[PDB]
Amino acid sequence: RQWALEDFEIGRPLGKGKFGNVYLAREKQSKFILALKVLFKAQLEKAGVEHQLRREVEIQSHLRHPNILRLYGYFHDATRVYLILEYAPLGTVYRELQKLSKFDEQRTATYITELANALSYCHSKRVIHRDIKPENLLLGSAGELKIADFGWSVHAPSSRRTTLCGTLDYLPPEMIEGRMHDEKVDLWSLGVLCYEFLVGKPPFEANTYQETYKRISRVEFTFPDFVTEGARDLISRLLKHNPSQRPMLREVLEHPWITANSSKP
Amino acid sequence: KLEVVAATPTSLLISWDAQTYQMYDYVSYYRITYGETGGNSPVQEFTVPGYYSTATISGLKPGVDYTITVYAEGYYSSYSPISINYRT
Ligand SMILES: Nc1ncnc2c1ncn2[C@@H]1O[C@H](COP(=O)(O)OP(=O)(O)CP(=O)(O)O)[C@@H](O)[C@H]1O
Ligand SMILES: [Mg+2]
Repeated sequence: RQWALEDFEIGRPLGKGKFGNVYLAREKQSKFILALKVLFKAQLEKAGVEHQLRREVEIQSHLRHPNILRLYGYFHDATRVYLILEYAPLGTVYRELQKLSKFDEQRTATYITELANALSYCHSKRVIHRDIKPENLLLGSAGELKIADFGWSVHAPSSRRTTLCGTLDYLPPEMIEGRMHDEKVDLWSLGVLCYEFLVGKPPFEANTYQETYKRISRVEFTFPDFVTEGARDLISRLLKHNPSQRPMLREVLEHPWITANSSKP
Repeated sequence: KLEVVAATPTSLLISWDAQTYQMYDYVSYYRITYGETGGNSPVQEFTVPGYYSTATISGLKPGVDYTITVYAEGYYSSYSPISINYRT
């Protein structure tokens, strides 16, 4: 349907974004709580990012899965764009990791399972996220992971996939090396994530983006001794230089470390 | 503009990458239509999600003039059709 500001009661602010603010809000008809993200056109246009917003809306509106943040719809006015989003009451995984500094194996495995299901659902529609990282993960009321921020996502048949995008510590080697990419870039970024969850910092971290690029390109990283055998195996399978050697998400879901540590529904 | 990227005797790969939209006006889906230029059966149709920039039309009859038309359906708008004629 159509939407306008008049269809929502607005509550307190939930956070400060780069180009706006997110508010708690409630749809009058249904009385359904949700979040309403407000973006200022002036700030979007200044930063150059409207194309990312188009992409986010056009893709994410179509995605309906328990572990993907719903984008119910959008609308806009002379000054603002509004995104109507599912409310994630437990906040970002980024903030959870800041608090706890590292996650244990159960929490980690359970989140990797949720994220893999969601990316399975994306990849069947031939959609690739391309920006998996802790800031783009939110948490439902039962603590269940929700991937969001489809700004840098792409539908594979509709793109050439030769430009680099994403976030420094999470970028796959293929993009750094200038090659055509596919759904396997999500697989790489999943492995970086699993590592960062377990260790509390990403594997290719360095003082400049140059060193970080070199280190990714050469898959130069080591694990601390605390990381178990099974986690090490899973991550090492995800962080292969050669995209075609990375597992399918099915195989990630069936990995024995994942099986042994993931919580039951 | 609308373009035919590739054709077989029974199928066309079409592409509307060239078509541009108004700032902040986002596409929900495309209505894709095709039939035999002038001489009549019902023009056939289907829709794809707005994030598609190309699509395949299959099961066409060889040696036929088609007219292919695409309607970009915004969440808040309808863009006026772009179309193209092609002969299998
Ligand atoms: N759906 C939701 N439910 C609950 N809280 C949310 C939310 N979406 C965002 N938030 C909160 O609001 C903060 C700002 O979110 P926002 O998406 O505006 O961040 P941002 O602008 O930095 C990411 P982007 O660069 O993608 O616009 C988040 O860090 C989080 O605390
Ligand atoms: Mg975003």
